[PDB]
Amino acid sequence: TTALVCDNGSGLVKAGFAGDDAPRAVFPSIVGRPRHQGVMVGMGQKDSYVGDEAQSKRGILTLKYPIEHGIITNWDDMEKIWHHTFYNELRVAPEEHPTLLTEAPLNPKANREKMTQIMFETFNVPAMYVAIQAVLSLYASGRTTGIVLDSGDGVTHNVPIYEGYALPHAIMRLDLAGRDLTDYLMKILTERGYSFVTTAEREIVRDIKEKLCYVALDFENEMATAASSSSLEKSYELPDGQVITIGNERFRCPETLFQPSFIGMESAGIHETTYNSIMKCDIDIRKDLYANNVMSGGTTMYPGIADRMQKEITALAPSTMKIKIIAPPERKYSVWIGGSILASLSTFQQMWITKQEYDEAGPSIVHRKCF
Amino acid sequence: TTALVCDNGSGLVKAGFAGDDAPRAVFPSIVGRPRHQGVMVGMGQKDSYVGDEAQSKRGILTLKYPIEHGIITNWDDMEKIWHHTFYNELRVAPEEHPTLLTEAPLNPKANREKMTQIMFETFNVPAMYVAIQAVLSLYASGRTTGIVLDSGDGVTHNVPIYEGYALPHAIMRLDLAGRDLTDYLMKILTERGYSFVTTAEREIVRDIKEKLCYVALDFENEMATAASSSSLEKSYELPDGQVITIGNERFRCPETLFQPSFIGMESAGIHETTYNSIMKCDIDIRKDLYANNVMSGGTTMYPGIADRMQKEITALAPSTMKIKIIAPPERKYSVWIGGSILASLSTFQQMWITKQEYDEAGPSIVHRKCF
Amino acid sequence: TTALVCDNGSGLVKAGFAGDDAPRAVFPSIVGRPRHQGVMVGMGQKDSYVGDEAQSKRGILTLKYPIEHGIITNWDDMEKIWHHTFYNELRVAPEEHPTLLTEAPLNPKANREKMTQIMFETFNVPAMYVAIQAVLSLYASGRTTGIVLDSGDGVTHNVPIYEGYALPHAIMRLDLAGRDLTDYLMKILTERGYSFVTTAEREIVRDIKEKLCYVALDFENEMATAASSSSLEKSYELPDGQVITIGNERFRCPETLFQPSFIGMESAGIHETTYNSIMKCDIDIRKDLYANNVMSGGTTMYPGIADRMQKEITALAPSTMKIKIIAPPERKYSVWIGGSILASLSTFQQMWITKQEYDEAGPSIVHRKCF
Amino acid sequence: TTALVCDNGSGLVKAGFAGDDAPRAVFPSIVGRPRHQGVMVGMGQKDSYVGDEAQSKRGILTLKYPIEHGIITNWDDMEKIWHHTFYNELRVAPEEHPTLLTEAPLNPKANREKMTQIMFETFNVPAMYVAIQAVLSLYASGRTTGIVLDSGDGVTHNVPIYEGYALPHAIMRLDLAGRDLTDYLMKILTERGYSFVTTAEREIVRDIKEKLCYVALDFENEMATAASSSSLEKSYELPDGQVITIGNERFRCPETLFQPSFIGMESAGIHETTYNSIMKCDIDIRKDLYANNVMSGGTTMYPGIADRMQKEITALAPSTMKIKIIAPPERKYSVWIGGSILASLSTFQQMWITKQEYDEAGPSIVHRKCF
Amino acid sequence: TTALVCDNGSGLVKAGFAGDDAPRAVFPSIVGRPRHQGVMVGMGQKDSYVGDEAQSKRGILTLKYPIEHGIITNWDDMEKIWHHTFYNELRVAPEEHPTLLTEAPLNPKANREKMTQIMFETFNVPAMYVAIQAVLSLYASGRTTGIVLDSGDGVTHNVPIYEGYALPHAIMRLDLAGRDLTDYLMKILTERGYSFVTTAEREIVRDIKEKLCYVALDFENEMATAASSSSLEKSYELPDGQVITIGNERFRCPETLFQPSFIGMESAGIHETTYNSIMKCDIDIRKDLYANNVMSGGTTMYPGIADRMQKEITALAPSTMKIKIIAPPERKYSVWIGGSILASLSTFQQMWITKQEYDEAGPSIVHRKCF
Ligand SMILES: C/C1=C\CC[C@H](C)OC(=O)C[C@H](c2ccc(O)cc2)NC(=O)[C@@H](Cc2c[nH]c3ccccc23)N(C)C(=O)[C@H](CCCCN)NC(=O)[C@@H](C)C1
Ligand SMILES: Nc1ncnc2c1ncn2[C@@H]1O[C@H](COP(=O)(O)OP(=O)(O)O)[C@@H](O)[C@H]1O
Ligand SMILES: Nc1ncnc2c1ncn2[C@@H]1O[C@H](COP(=O)(O)OP(=O)(O)O)[C@@H](O)[C@H]1O
Ligand SMILES: Nc1ncnc2c1ncn2[C@@H]1O[C@H](COP(=O)(O)OP(=O)(O)O)[C@@H](O)[C@H]1O
Ligand SMILES: Nc1ncnc2c1ncn2[C@@H]1O[C@H](COP(=O)(O)OP(=O)(O)O)[C@@H](O)[C@H]1O
Ligand SMILES: Nc1ncnc2c1ncn2[C@@H]1O[C@H](COP(=O)(O)OP(=O)(O)O)[C@@H](O)[C@H]1O
Ligand SMILES: [Mg+2]
Ligand SMILES: [Mg+2]
Ligand SMILES: [Mg+2]
Ligand SMILES: [Mg+2]
Ligand SMILES: [Mg+2]
Repeated sequence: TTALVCDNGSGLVKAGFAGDDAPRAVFPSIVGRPRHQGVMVGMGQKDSYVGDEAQSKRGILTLKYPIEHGIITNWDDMEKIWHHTFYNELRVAPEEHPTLLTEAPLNPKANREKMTQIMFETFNVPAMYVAIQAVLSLYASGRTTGIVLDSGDGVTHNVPIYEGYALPHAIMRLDLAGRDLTDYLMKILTERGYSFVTTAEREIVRDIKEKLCYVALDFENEMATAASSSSLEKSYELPDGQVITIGNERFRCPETLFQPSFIGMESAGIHETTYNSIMKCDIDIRKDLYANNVMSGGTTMYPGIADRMQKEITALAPSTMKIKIIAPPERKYSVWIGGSILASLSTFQQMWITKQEYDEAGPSIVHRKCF
Repeated sequence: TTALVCDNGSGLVKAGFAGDDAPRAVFPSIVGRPRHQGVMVGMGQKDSYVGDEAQSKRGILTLKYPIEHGIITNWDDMEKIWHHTFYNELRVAPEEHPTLLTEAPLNPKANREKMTQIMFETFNVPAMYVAIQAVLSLYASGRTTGIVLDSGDGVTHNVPIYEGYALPHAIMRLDLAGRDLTDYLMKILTERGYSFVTTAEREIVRDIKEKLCYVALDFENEMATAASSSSLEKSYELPDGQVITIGNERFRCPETLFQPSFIGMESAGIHETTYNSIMKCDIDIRKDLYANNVMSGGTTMYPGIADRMQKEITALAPSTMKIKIIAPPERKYSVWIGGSILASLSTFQQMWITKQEYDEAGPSIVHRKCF
Repeated sequence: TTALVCDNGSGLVKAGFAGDDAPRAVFPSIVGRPRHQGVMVGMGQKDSYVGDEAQSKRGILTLKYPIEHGIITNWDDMEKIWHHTFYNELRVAPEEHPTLLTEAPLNPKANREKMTQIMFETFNVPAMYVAIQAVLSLYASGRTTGIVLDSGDGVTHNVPIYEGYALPHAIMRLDLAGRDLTDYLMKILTERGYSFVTTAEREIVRDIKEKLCYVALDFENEMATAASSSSLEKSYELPDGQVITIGNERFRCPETLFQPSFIGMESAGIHETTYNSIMKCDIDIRKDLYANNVMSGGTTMYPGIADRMQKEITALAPSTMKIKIIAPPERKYSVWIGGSILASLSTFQQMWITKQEYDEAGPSIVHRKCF
Repeated sequence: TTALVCDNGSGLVKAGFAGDDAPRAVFPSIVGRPRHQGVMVGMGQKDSYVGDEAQSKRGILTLKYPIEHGIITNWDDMEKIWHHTFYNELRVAPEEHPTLLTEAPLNPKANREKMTQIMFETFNVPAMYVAIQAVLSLYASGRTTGIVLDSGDGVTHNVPIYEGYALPHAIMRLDLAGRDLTDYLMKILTERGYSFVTTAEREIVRDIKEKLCYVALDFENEMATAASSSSLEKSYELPDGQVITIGNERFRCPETLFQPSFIGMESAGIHETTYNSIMKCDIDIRKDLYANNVMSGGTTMYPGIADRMQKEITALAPSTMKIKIIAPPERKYSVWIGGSILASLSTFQQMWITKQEYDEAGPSIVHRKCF
Repeated sequence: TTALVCDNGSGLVKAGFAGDDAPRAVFPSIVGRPRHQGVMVGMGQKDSYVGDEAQSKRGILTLKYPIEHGIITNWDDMEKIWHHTFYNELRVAPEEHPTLLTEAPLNPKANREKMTQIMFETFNVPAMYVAIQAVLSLYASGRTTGIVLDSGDGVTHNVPIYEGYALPHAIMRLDLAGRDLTDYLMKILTERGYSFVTTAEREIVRDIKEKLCYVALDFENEMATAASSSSLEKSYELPDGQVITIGNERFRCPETLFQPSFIGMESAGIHETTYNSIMKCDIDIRKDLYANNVMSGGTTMYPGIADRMQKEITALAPSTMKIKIIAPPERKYSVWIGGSILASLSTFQQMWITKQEYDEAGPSIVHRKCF
């Protein structure tokens, strides 16, 4: 019975049932359309490949995301993905379960609103709830206090929570995220002749990133050692068997998370952003935040990113403050896990917005909150 | 068995049992409410943190006092504190013990009245009595004659007693007290960039005051020496590890007790106030008052305040009169101790106002007196 | 001949000559540095655009203020601005005129001190004087009695003056100011998809604010009417021709001046702050303060802010007290005008601190006062 | 009932009925006219021998093709051949069946156009369709993905198809084909005195080619071994009983398919052409193309041509890519078979262009496509 | 004296002296080798025809470019061309002049690097500098602000510059260029029987393109009018006197610059690419970019391409933004002219990289920049 938990992210979709210890359906939020000789109808063929299908057929498809920086732009393709989950991956009659959805804070109200509408009308959902991803991530850690740094492909955001009592006043959001890192790699790999321009090629670059990139603890001295050939130089085999050799880029791309100016992102680096949000809060809180820096999301899966982070924050902070980062394994699922927790939680059941309530109240109901 | 003694002050609450040599429960009279995103209900959470709880969670709470200058303004929060004592700190069934309460002289009758009502009705107290704090302080000293200068956060007051036979005609009261000293520090620390504005921040300033402030024996020459860096300059570490450096303020704040004009308090300084109350009394008494100046209360815990006081009074008085100040250690508990004494005293048992008596007589009974 | 008057505010700089009926040089206190490909030297180019220059080139510059909440933090950029005025906007040999400077009360002494030093040493100023902005504002109104509420970008402050004889004891200062209003708009506009994050974008938001925001006389009922589309919904054209539509935000942002809790500013609203400062003063004064509430500063240029203010204070005050607000046109220049007045005033000439005096006395001289 | 399938190639004509497992009529696309003493009329005699007739009477006829490199040049002779099929070889009333025709890609539009016209007007065809030969060949193999290399007498061409979704963007065409191989033999046999110059003689050379030529796996070392007499030296008996002995030419002629420069064909060899078309496609596709190289057409009937091909492509490709060639028996009929398949296919019936449609629309209709 | 300016493009080479108002040597970057009977040695003959020589002898040569999409692939042939310029076309002792070279942005570092090496070692160049072509083009226009769209045979690229201060963050590059247009013509002319396959034939097609192709302002309606014979149908005489008639192709080929999907180029059209780069930049800049769209390069020499461009961008942009294209005559030389300007510029002389510096520093020096 129970409910569904759906991490409808900007990168990919993680869906499963509340109470599960992991998602059952994990696939990319991509819809692919035929590039050459536009479509054939009565043969079936197909012109809308989704997720792993799009991956399989990738070479001849135009890969589009529906989501841009946390915003659902292409609601039609979004709908297709929802359908694909419910009927192809989980294969369960939507209307039999409540649906827990998640989102990044500070989204345009229209996203929460219209998305809700669709769930109720198109999919006949019985009840649903929308939660902030960072909050859920904290639940997964089991801490009641800390800063949650959650970062994916569309956005990066920071939420500070103190023994419950989340502090809305200091929530921050950056457009700097995984897709920018990927784009930077396209630009940087160009230095060595490795031109990538199509959406299929973008995907390949992503694969590279996720396997070879790492965070240097000292980018300047990393670059210094990079003057000599070493373990930095690492091969990668393409889909067609050709081999790529990557050097400085292994960490120069991750560097942009601390040196955002590289891509024209005139803003603070992550470590600065974090530090600043601490400064924005009451001095009596700061201490506990320093010792409870929760990190989650796929873009925190770079080797040594936590260590680099700790180092940098320690430098910014007063020497007497203990800087400690909470960054368990399975950070990719942190949000989903948090969702499973709350959905299984007894108290939480009062939160469900039923379709009945929606119909009686209307759209605005999605912004309510109480526990 | 016996009774309870409760120093329900303006700063904090000191409670224990009659006959104890010290309070068992000592905590600040503060109720804290959530600043950000107003409260959550069914999770419990809590929206009313009291005393040390308020301290622990201070950063996200609005700290309010129920008492202003000795007057109970917020009876609801007052009630909460009473509850907290009885059930969380002492953890004793109120109705099993008589309760000795204390107050500053010249309060509005409604305080004594309504407070009494609550004790009898809400807490089902069996018997109670309200005493003047200064009087109790004298009992703690064990003297039968002297002037009691008792000063806390809300008020400062002077009572002169001569071999018993307290002299109501010359009781004096000032609004100048600990909270004004704290406020002055906020204003003075601003000179060095140390801005404090929230109630949490107020609390921090208090902590500073109580550790670093002292009374100069000669403020003018203290300021003279302050021209050069010295031991006057003293560091202080904040909750978040940042360090504050304080100089002149170490004593400039305490100076306001002798130079009240600094804060617009158009009145006499403490030493003058004392001297004047002596002048207000019969010349045959004056002598003994000069040699028995009892000092108590938390705002007399500044280093050298007694010595400064003695000096100043000596200057005002005739040279042949021996000026002697009685200022033992544990001045913070003087009143409470006095309460313990009388509550244990055999004779005193006749003073108890029983709920029965109250019910038979009514409110006005709280103003009776005889020994 | 005569002297110069310089309103070196937190927002912008208004400079002119004493005796002028208006500033000759009005431009923002901003220094802009090249974002992309850090600078070119021998071509000149320029890497320090100031004021209107920074505005013109805004898109590719990092806009920084030197002043934060009334405090000069970046003295180098501050110096650049001073230079720009004297040599580019007024184009007058600094050393030929005395300089009247202004500041918010309760600043760290180091500001007045170091600023003075620079004027004398770097710019070879002959004589100078520093005055409190609120005081000057009163002079512009021509009243001898009233409360001056002056509010800009960095700070908001309240000074009460009674027939001269300014009352230092009740001067109040808030960090809540124009920059917070702007930041709140960034956060609130996000609700509609209008993301602004760069310093260039901040500037755009400011422009919006200053043209479309207004104060509702009843925010609750304003929000009620806001349920329906109306004149509340107002278009705005961006620099690139795109059009923005703004609704509730038109007044929800101004609301924070009365409901500071919206941004976590745990303090009183303006109307409360004012009322409280009146309560802090002697009851014989209060009457005249009620009938003489002087309002000035750029953040008082919201439509209906005076009317809203009057309403709220009237509610707080006793019904028999006549609440009257003094809020002429040209409130933006009130301080500067006051400066012109005093600088032209005969009596006032004795106030000038000459460089000679400074050299003979030293820094501390800047805190003298007598008329 | 059903329809007809006609492989009207550049070499010969293969006709049969849809659903047949083989053509019923297979004969060369040749029209022969009397060389000596131009024709006799009223005796009948005949001056237009077609196909096998032309073969039988070959010695005294001028053999002409109507098709040159896939283009129909002599429409009159073309018409004669169509007639011969329908009335002499299949012997079926044209108008009773739909006709599936085939062609090489990138033909001049006029071929498809005018040919269509003739079918409808001269032969009163009810419905027809024109398909690309390579595509049909793939259908015969039954694969959904692969590269089809189809090569006959007039042209050689390459089409890459990926799970349907044929990729028009990388279709390639070469003039290098069977007729060039034949011409090269005429030139090479001349080295040994074997002069062939007439069209009858050309035909003989073709016969030789098709029986004795083979592809060496290593032409250089084949030539090395050719220094000694061996099995390379092979006899051939002419129509008049004379015997020809052929040596190096057995494989030197086939070599031109990999070494086209031999005949001045300044272009890539077949293996290079294939490889390049793979390079022209998306890297995500390349893999499957490598493992699915479909080969068809009469000029792929040389012994060992597949093995030689595989070898060469393997050399060009990355070592990790599995190079596999699909080259079943009956490659000569692959296209025809594919035609039979689609014509029998249910879905495909919608493709038929009826004469009615043609009359209502006009010529341009022949370029439509949808499934 | 002075220096040399060399537009070593992907199409052709334009060389002259700094300060000249035009190139002195203009010829194609082609090396031709004998197709038939590979070479004769001691007779001289020649096997390496360059530029106009290759043109003259074209029929019997294999024409190869050294450059592919901006990348130097055949360094040997590249060297030959350099030689040909210096000793046959300009006929000047290389080592006597500094050499200004140009390139497309985002090239592999190895190009700049190795090319530099050769200049210094093989040709003993005294000093040299490498500049971005688009930047130079802007200098030729004389504007300080604008977008430079520069497009040749190998690449198309976009650089946006704002009052100097070039914006590296938004530089874009497309593989879509002149050679693709030529290839498309080969494919499209095939529709009418006009088969072109050799490198000599490629060259002929180029000649056609450059004389007859034009950009339609409305391709759909152009195609509509193309249904009737008109001025669209235009004759062309080949080298051997045969005449070609071209119709739709006159503009269908140019259409691919706006409809890149025609050749499988899954990317934005030029007008979209431009528009998008504007969107990528700060909103305060956008305005000036809209009104200053600089266009240069040989592939912008199609009739009406500017007008078509303007139309399309205007459609994409907001109606209030003035869209203006800067497209003077002599766009083919824009880059070269810019080079002449800077080389003659006094300030610029500091930019020269001397061989001495190179020897002392090494390869990496070529990536320095400052003015
Ligand atoms: C352009 C502009 C206003 C135009 C908005 C357009 C007219 O209306 C839209 O719809 C915009 C559309 C929209 C979508 C859906 C909807 O239901 C409602 C709005 N969100 C966006 O465009 C946002 C996109 C965005 C990125 N992170 C965000 C975070 C929150 C909100 C939006 C964004 N967005 C225009 C910008 O970010 C860009 C980039 C600025 C930050 C640098 N990366 N810059 C601006 O916005 C400023 C300049 C003003
Ligand atoms: N091993 C990895 N190393 C670094 N980054 C990764 C790794 N795996 C994933 N990522 C980044 O995280 C992105 C998605 O993670 P996620 O946070 O789940 O996105 P979203 O939450 O929007 O679905 C990936 O697409 C990639 O950009
Ligand atoms: N070490 C100290 N030095 C100076 N002042 C102190 C010290 N400790 C406490 N105080 C002052 O005394 C105040 C409270 O003392 P107390 O007289 O008990 O208040 P109350 O009697 O109203 O409860 C403190 O809050 C502070 O203002
Ligand atoms: N028309 C307006 N409406 C509302 N607020 C305004 C208006 N014009 C200016 N402001 C606010 O006043 C600010 C600056 O005014 P000012 O008081 O002069 O600042 P400062 O005194 O620090 O220079 C502006 O930057 C803006 O925040
Ligand atoms: N046994 C063979 N070996 C080699 N080549 C052959 C053989 N048989 C036929 N061919 C070549 O194939 C040519 C025709 O095959 P085909 O592809 O059917 O031509 P088309 O498809 O144009 O009708 C023959 O005429 C000959 O050139
Ligand atoms: N009249 C013309 N019309 C259209 N395109 C032309 C014309 N002349 C040249 N081109 C195109 O421009 C190409 C080369 O111009 P150019 O930009 O100088 O190349 P590159 O800069 O790489 O040397 C030509 O080879 C051709 O593709
Ligand atoms: Mg996520
Ligand atoms: Mg006390
Ligand atoms: Mg001001
Ligand atoms: Mg065939
Ligand atoms: Mg060029």
